[PDB]
Amino acid sequence: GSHMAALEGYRKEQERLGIPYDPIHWSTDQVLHWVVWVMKEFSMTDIDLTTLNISGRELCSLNQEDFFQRVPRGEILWSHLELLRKYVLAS
Repeated sequence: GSHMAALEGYRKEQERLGIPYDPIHWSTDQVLHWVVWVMKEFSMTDIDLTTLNISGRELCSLNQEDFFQRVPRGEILWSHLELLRKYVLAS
């Protein structure tokens, strides 16, 4: 996507905290800083946090399916996530 709304939202939250743009380098907290913050912008709220309580290498290494079983309603998350790792030239 080319939507800066979600991007500037979380990226303004990332550079201020050191949070990596690319999902694989996230630490367990930042993995869910993303899930909490980004569940906020689209008023998701009830997406499985405790099921994604892993590090970035775990998050980025699982296919959409492994996520969609843990939590199927997080399509919008991944969408912004593509845009994250795309729109930094990968951190």
